[PDB]
Amino acid sequence: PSDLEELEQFARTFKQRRIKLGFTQGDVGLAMGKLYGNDFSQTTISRFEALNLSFKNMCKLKPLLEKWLNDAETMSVD
Amino acid sequence: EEPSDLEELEQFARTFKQRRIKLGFTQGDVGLAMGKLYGNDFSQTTISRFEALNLSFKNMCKLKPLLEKWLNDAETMSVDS
Amino acid sequence: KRTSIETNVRFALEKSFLANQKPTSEEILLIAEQLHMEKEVIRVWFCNRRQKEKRINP
Amino acid sequence: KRTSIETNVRFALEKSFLANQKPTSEEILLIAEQLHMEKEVIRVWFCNRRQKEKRINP
DNA sequence: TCCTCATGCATATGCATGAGGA
DNA sequence: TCCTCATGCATATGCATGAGG
Ligand SMILES: [Br-]
Repeated sequence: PSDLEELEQFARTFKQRRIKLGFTQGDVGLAMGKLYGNDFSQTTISRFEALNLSFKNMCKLKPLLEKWLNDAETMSVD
Repeated sequence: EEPSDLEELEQFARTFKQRRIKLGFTQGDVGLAMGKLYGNDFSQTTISRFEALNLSFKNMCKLKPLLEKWLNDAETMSVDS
Repeated sequence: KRTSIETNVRFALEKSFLANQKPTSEEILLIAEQLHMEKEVIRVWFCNRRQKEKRINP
Repeated sequence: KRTSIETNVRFALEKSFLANQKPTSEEILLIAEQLHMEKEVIRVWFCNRRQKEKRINP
């Protein structure tokens, strides 16, 4: 609940969830650009999953990656 | 498997790297050009391993002539431009 | 389901390679059982470790 | 366009960071004089090592 | 899937850029 | 005229695949 623990957990769960969907780090960066306008690089995704980014930049990316996960995990659900 | 063959591989690997960088090609650019030049594309990983000799002697010897033709063609296009 | 090797597991697998570079399918199963890993991950690791040893520069 | 550090130069360059994490423009130039790198190669290295220290993980 | 052999996807990261504030 | 900050190109490599013995 500390908010830093919220980012840690979300970053860990994002990795496992990205891998379950069969998406590369680079595919996420591109899908976000087409879906939300600004694309990101495989390097930026990799750093997010490993918490190699500032707490300010980790907070800026979370909601973007959060929206993308909702769309990708419901590809099969009619 | 003579040692002069191993020194020929060392020397050329150094010469290929410096010349690739002088010509302004990425390792990935080489991998793509050869697909168009020889039909068989190669990956950034294989180019990297070649420049550092992270490959078997047998593997090195088969790639050297391929990479050599590409470099020779590139070294004459850059002196014409 | 990606498989990554723990740092200390990698040292253990290296220690066994320096002792025996080519284990049998049975030994692979016992190493995998002792390390609680899929047998193919150990099977492939020993293949790659042999290959890299036959490089001009490992 | 990238310039790469041998390895032992990086250890000495790391030792300088641990001594002074924020050197002045003069110190960076003398650090480069002691090592061999360009003066701007060293300015940026200290920038990134400061950045890396300001991360959640490293 | 048991080996060798040639090869690469996917990833981690060293070095860099540039916009923006002292 | 150096810093901070967000960001990435380029490269190295861990684990893998598949063709063939
Ligand atoms: Br063991």
